[PDB]
Amino acid sequence: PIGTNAIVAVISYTGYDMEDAMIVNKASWERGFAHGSVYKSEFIDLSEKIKQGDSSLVFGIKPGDPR
Amino acid sequence: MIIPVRCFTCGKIVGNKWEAYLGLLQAEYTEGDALDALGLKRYCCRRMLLAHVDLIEKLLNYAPLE
Amino acid sequence: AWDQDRFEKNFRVDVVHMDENSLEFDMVGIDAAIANAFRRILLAEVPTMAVEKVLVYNNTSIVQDEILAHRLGLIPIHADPRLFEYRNQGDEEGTEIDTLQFRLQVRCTRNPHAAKDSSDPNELYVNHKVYTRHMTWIPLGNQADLFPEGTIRPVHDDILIAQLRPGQEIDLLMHCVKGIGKDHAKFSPVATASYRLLPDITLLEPVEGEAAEELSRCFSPGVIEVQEVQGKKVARVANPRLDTFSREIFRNEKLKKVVRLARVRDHYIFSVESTGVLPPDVLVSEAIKVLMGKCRRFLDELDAVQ
Amino acid sequence: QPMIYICGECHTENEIKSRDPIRCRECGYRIMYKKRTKRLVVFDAR
Amino acid sequence: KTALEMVQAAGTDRHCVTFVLHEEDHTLGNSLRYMIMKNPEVEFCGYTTTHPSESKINLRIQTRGTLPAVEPFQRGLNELMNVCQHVLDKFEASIKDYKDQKASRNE
Amino acid sequence: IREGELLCGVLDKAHYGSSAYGLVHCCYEIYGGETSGKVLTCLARLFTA
Repeated sequence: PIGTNAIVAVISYTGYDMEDAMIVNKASWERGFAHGSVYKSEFIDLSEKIKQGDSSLVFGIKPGDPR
Repeated sequence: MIIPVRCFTCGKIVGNKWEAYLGLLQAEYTEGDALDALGLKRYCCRRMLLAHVDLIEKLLNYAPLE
Repeated sequence: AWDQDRFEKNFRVDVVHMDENSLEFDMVGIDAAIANAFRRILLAEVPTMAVEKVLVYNNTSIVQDEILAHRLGLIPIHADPRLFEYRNQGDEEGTEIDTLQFRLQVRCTRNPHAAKDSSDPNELYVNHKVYTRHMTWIPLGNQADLFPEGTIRPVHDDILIAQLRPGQEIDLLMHCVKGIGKDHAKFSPVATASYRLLPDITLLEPVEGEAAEELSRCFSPGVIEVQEVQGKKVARVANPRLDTFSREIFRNEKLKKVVRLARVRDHYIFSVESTGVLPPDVLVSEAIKVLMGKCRRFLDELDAVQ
Repeated sequence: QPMIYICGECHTENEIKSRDPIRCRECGYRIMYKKRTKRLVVFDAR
Repeated sequence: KTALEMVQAAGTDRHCVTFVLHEEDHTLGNSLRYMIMKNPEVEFCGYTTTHPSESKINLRIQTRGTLPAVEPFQRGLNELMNVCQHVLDKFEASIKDYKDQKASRNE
Repeated sequence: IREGELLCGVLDKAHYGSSAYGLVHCCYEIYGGETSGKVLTCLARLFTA
């Protein structure tokens, strides 16, 4: 299923609504009206850049700046 | 996904009627009567059950079960 | 002009029903721009307690953790809002005085000795529908000396939170605070709060003959009592209060003027529906208290500026 | 303590330690996940 | 830490001046006003909400004679609070009435 | 309108509309610009409230 229901009342109660602008109650936007989240999954390979040795990814022995 | 806690329009607690909903289902009421007996009057709370569709009893099958 | 006693002769508050989490009382004799103030103060001002900080240890369920964190907030604590202070600015720790502290932990596993069936998980599982009774209050400092048992608890012990399958577990540690109804929306102590003006159905003609059929169907369930002084049904209003203005009288070209639909000027009817933090009576009282206190603040400020 | 991983197709730990293949030393199939360390983390719920 | 502040009109003084409350809504600025209105010495009394993303209102008060507006203002506050006091009294009285009644009904 | 007090007739599309021989039209010609603009904004506000 693709979308989520809603209650419409069609009045010129604010002026705000014209040329397709619309107002949404702030509470029923806190109560969970169609909250979203996106998964972007970047990808990396260290074989992309040709370097010497057995470069693979790991935190070095060297003390990394302890942040 | 899972049933939301408080209704959207007004604010009632609806995050519990689901189990008793399926209950009064097995007792074979026509849903109009079920949402009545569950005590919901203003319709903006009824369309929260008359049209919910559960997506964890169909999404858990891919569980990394053990 | 204004005069106290002229008014105070008029005001009366008739109650028509109260039970647990319900209230309905006529405020006949006040002017709109005060009733509106009561309703606003209810839906926005009676302070309440709620969850606003969840700490995660090892979430390994399908329900991603951000959404669990926000799905918690709506949960109502069943504790007293009057016995705390607004959390002093910052200080995530705070004091005793500005916090509850709950805890949730439901590590799930299989069913020890299950049959062949695999019909329902309740026979196949244990701890797979994490409810709220798996939450347990924790004390801070002298909370023990302060409160008795059986109070600090969410209000229903039935609000489904998650769903697990063997191998997955959760570990939370909440943080409760105090706030108002306009800083957010998980603070409304009531479902609804409204008022409609008593409708007043005056037959500008005596209706008669066979109109009774369509009249009785022109209105709400029981309004016109068909009355038979001579076995011949006539109509009169049983209760003008029980209607919502169907206005389904006008579609009949004839019965558009033999009746009259209107409103009595000031006959408001509140109706409060509490969640359960407090029963509606203390709610109304607290609303009025905060209005009066606001006005006192303004007045004393005007005084101390001069 | 050390790093842990799980084989995808059969779900049996593999614990990559040395400089070595990336195959589940039992499970022929080969693609890996990571596993969750119990940690503390702040998360608002407004 | 102001919570009430007035800016004195250029045209005249102290029969037309305009107030600036803080931290408010259409609750006070629509009850207080209706209360002031009943007073007959006042000419003009109206309010607005200067800004949606802030919460402060604007109160305008104008009077026939030469007495400043502080007097109608203050008497309005007082009128309203005494009203609410009486209302609360009647409320709780009626509450306990019907409660003890309901108990008496079912005993 | 006679001396700034309308006496009969509606305000239809013509006057507050942007056409020749309108209200905000003529205000601007003989008073300046700023006052015509103020008329427009204030009249709109009344019309919303």
